[PDB]
Amino acid sequence: EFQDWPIVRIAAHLPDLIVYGHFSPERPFMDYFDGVLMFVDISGFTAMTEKFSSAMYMDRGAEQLVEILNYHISAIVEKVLIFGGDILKFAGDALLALWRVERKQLKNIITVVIKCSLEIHGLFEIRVKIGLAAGHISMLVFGDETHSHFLVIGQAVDDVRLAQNMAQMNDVILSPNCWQLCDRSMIEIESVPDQRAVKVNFLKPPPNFNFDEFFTKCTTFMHYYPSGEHKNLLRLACTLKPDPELEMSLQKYVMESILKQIDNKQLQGYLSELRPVTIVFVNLMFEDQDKAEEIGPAIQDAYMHITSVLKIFQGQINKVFMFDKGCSFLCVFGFPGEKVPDELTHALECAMDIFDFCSQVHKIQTVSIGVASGIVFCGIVGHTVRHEYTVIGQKVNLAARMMMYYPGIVTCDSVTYNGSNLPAYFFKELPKKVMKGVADSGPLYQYWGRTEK
Ligand SMILES: COC(=O)c1ccccc1Cc1cn(C)nc1-c1cc(Cl)nc(N)n1
Repeated sequence: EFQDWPIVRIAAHLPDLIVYGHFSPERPFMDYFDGVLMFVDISGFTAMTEKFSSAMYMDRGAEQLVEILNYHISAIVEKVLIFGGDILKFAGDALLALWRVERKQLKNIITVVIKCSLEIHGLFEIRVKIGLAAGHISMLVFGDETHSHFLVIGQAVDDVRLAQNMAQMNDVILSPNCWQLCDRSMIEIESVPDQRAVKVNFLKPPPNFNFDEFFTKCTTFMHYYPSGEHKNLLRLACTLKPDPELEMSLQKYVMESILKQIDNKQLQGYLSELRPVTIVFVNLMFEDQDKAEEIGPAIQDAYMHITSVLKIFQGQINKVFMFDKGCSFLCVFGFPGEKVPDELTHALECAMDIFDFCSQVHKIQTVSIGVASGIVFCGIVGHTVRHEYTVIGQKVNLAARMMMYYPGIVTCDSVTYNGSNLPAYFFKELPKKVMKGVADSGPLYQYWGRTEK
């Protein structure tokens, strides 16, 4: 069976949630379902990226880094996939997976997903941290006529965020609702101080229990688990055949430079690089009460403005995420074929413009934007059959921490400040705060703009 069609290469960049969806053209588009979520945090992906920028790697640092990264990440991905999970998104520091099932099956699937989590830790004995949640999930699709983005939002998402930030290395933490829904007969746990979540210590199945048979019966409930003559494929998406309307929808989710590689119009290694870029990390905050029905339209309206300004200032959205009631856009200036000599001025002017517009979007409570510039790793991270263009580096992390620790304003780092072709009074030096995992930032600045108010 031939399976290397463009439509299949595109599907590698996308989860089944999207590949096998049937969304209306309305934007935003929202659907609702139940599932189990797994969030995997890898530690070290910070440490080593800065190591691979060393002269030791003789200008092959990016190539060496993506190689060892994909070696470790693709092992996690195939464990997720063989246990029937759908990898939703990659960040440089993590991936989020989903088991979507009917509510009656959540209890059994949690057991599957806990075994899956234990075998992932078994790969590394470099380490990982895992948080699990279960419950209601809302999916949000937003975009315009040529670009689409998705998010998951809701109960189980907020819960998986809770569980993930308590975990330490080698932990598997269960959401309070996952603990309440799971088969406590079979899972041995320990309480975590000052918390209602639990840590999983052991999986203790009854004497009769056979996990392989158990798993096989659970695949009964997985619509897209490969079986029969496709039982040794990692994804059913590998079997997709050419279908112009489906490819038309799917390609809207993928950045243009990726599509050019998919079409064999660019060397397949062109996108692995340590490159100077400016990161513009945009956070849109909503109130705790807000429902997904109201968040979706706000994000759509914000997005319609973000995308138009990015095009003017030649930036791109690399990743969208949401947690802690905040939707964040990882924007990048100076991507593989998009470097300009006034890049820094443009990143700030684009930030300020995004700030001013989104701050007048109804239901958005706070806009916060961090700007940082420097060498970041760029590349396609994951497994052959499931992977995504991602940016990694201290500057990515610094921009993200700035928008968190300095809410409601536009901040920038010292590189962006000194290297902008703007006068100093457009800026304000800021009190330097201690920030998680950020070792002396340098001086930071608020981008005040051209006039006092
Ligand atoms: C540090 O905490 C987290 O990153 C985090 C923790 C818990 C939930 C979500 C995120 C954000 C996140 C990371 N990844 C790799 N993917 C996402 C993501 C993907 C999708 Cl489809 N929808 C939403 N809402 N988030």
